[PDB]
Amino acid sequence: YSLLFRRTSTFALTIAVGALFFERAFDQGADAIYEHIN
Amino acid sequence: AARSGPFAPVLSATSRGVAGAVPAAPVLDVQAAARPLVATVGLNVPASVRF
Amino acid sequence: QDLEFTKLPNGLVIASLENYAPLSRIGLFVKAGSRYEDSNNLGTSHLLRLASSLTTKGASSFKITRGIEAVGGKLSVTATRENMAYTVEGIRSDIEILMEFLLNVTTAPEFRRWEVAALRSQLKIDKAVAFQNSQTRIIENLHDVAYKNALANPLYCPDYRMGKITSEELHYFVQNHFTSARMALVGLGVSHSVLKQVAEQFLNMRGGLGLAGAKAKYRGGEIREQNGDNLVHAAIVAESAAIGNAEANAFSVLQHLLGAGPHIKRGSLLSQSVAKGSHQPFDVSAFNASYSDSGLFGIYTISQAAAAGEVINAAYNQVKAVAQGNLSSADVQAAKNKLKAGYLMSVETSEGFLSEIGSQALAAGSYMPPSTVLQQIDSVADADVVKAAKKFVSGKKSMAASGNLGHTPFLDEL
Amino acid sequence: LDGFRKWYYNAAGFNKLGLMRDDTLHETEDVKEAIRRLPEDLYNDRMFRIKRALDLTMRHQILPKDQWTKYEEDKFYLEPYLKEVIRERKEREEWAKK
Amino acid sequence: RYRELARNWIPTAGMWGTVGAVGLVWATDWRLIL
Amino acid sequence: SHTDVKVPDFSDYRRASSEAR
Amino acid sequence: QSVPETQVSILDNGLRVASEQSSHATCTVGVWIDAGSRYETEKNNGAGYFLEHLAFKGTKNRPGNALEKEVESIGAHLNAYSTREHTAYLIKALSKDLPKVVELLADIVQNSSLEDSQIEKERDVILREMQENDASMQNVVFDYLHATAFQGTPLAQAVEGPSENVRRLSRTDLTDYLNRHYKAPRMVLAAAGGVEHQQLLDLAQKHLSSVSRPCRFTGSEIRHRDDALPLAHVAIAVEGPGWANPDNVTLQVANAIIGCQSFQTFNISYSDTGLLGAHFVCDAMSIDDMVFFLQGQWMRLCTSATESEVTRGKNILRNALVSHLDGTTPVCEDIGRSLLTYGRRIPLAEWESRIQEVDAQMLRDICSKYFYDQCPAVAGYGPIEQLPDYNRIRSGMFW
Repeated sequence: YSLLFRRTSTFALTIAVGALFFERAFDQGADAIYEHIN
Repeated sequence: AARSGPFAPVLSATSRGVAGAVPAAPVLDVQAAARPLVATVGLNVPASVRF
Repeated sequence: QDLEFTKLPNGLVIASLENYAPLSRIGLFVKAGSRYEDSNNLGTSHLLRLASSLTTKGASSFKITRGIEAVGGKLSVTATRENMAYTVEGIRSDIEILMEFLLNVTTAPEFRRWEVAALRSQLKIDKAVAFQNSQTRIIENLHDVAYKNALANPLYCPDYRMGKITSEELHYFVQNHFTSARMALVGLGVSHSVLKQVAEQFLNMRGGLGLAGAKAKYRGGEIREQNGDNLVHAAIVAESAAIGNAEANAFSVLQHLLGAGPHIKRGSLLSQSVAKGSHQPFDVSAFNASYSDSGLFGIYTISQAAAAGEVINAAYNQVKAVAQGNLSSADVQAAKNKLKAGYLMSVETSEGFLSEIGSQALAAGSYMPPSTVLQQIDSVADADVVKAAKKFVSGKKSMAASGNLGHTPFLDEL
Repeated sequence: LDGFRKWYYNAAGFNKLGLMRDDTLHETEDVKEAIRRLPEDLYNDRMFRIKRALDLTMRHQILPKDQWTKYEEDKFYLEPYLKEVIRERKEREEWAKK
Repeated sequence: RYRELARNWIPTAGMWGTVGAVGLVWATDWRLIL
Repeated sequence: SHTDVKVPDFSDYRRASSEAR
Repeated sequence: QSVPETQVSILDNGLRVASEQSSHATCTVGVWIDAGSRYETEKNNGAGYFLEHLAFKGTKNRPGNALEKEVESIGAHLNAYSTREHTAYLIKALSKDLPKVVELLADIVQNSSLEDSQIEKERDVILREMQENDASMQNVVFDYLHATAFQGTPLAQAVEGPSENVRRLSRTDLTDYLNRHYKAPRMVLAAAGGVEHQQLLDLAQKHLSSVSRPCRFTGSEIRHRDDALPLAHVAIAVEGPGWANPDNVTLQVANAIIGCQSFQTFNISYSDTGLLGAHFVCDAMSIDDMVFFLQGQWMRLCTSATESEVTRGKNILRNALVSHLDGTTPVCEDIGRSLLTYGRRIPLAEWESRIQEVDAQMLRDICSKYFYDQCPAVAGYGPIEQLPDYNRIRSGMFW
């Protein structure tokens, strides 16, 4: 809250950065799951 | 002052100038004299003053 | 440092006290109340009172407002029927520009027509806020029915005169009543010298005696206002002494004998005489308003409409007892103690002290030390009080009533 | 320079349609303010002048020459007032920077 | 007075640009830029 | 007048640290 | 400033007698007591108010009207008031009368007599006035800004109490509140004006030497809709730091920056809590625009202060909070609270030092600490349909 949830500006930064990494992470995990299923 | 007692703010007025609220504090289509008033109104005929 | 009251040659009465206070106060007192108007310029003093933050020759409205608020100072206007007083107060390090602003406002207004056209709506709003309580309307009605010409003029602008007051009327009023012989500049927390220097850069140019007002004439009468309020307000007064007589001291002792406000929260010969007969809620006091040519003294009652009659009668009967000599010396001594304690607590505050000095200046040109007064109030004696009473009980009365007046008596019945 | 001026005047033409210089000042915020302050007469007069101009333009016509404004007669009614609006406007602005 | 106002936003403004920029690189999937 | 009845209790809803919340 | 220091000499019982001699000839001698509606436990919610009514109706020594009579004869003004935390009984009187201004006060705090007969009448008085106390819309708004902000705590309940308790109160209950919350260590005898401290200390030793020896803010909303009223009153507050918190001063400067209609600003402080906010009365149609305006301002200070305006604020504060020669009453009052809240009288030089240390950076830091992204308490009364609900005010608490 004191870093990314105090002022809108801070909140915005974490969103951009986190989304940046989540994208690859999600695909990577999906790879395992997809390959796992198949 | 001395005379004010408890009636000062009544015999005196002080504008704030620079430093309950006011409670929201018509036009109608427009001599002789001395004939006692007799106001009249009607269902059809417009009302009138007979001053 | 006793007030160094000094009268400059023109007439301005400069007075000052270096109390070495953190927050000083400088006021300027003019004999330009509402009594100096006539039937052609009614309500001009109200717009003049509300026009203190207008554009002056030397500073605009924006500059005056932002400069007084920049140092956190205060500019206020207090007005009676005789006198106007423009007061500024602030830190000692900013009172030079505060005197610049105040003396510009007093001496050199512009009175632009668009500014007063914007101010007339504020005049209506201020009148509505002032007449939100019944005491103000009943005192204005009482003065209007009591006097003929001078003191009958209202403090607040009449409803028809809003939209009709012009810049020329304000300029004429200022040029005819804001002259140096009717002005006193009073400063607490300042050096007398500076008052004088500001009294030459300003306050010295307009130096006539101005336009003399008419003598106030008593008329008598009664004006009633049926408006369906829960409580009936009624003031019954008569002509009394003026400013500058010992009979005014007798009338002040008489109101403090009859009752002049509760000393105790939630709670007087009058109060006793009403309360021995009526169990309804009530508020009975003695009213005294004395101006330099004439005074009004009487009784003021607030009561339930139903009992409004006999309560008023009871209050009136009590004054008649005082007119018959039915009083004790201990009661008069207690009245004198109440009056002198009220005077000392009125002058114990800084703005009350500045007002008092101011009033004394305009009234008698001299300062009367609090001590002097104490011995003069003491001069008033029992018989003197009785005398003032008989004046009230005999002199033609003037009655202002408001409320549900179905059981409120008239003057010929009172 | 008067020659130039008068000449430009006739060239501008605002004179032909019975309109003084002031009548032809765009109604910016400030101009608008000054307009309001105008004493009623000038205002009402201003209005007729403008309304008249509009009517003439409607017919693509100009007033009879005689009725044309004269470089000399032309008075600036708003100028005195406008300056004030600008002065006050600027003062408030500088104070803002304070 | 304006300088103070500017100073207050200078850093935050950069923050905002940075926020968008972070997402920008991501959105652009530009490998060349960050 | 305006004091006789008090705020009805929202305890049930109340999530009986604000920064964390 | 050559300020007259406030010499405060304590007593055995703990009356902590204090004084600030002044040239003024009349003086104000008062008794403060650390006892309010916060110390009441919902079974005696109007005990302090009803005792404040009964305290001038006679004591053993002054049966009947004696009290009022004498304090009237002497020529003094007798006043009393009660808040949620403090109770005050003070007399304004000619200094020479201290001898009696003090003995009278002694009776009022101890040896008081609560005639049941009188008790009956005062009950009626309080009740009836309360029936009409509803006319003071502003007080209503401010006694809900308290109820909805301090739900479930003793700070929600009003000073007057609910009519219920008023009717249901008896001498013994009162006696308890009197005997429980009128202890000598929780009492200050404050004097301001023409008084000598040694004489006042001797009078306190002679009389008055007998006196016996988790509040929480809840971000919430109360909406009293009554469309027949002409004007609407809305108060929005957040949690004030407290009485002792140092940042109070940087918050007062913030209020001095802010200063639709009747848009006042308040910093009400209680023992480590408080309400900091704004109360405004406007025609219904403009309530939302006002709110928007107001929220923008708080936000302005939080991120965009200006030394110039801070100065404007420091100066207004300076001319204020002087309580010096402002009059015996005000001064005494301040001393009265200063000994109850801070435990000492803070001089005006210390106030000036704490004002001049305030700059724009710490003002926007403290304002971001107390205003930014905080859940407010909202209290509305009148035509308040266009008053926005909690999400919109919630979102307006941040940019």
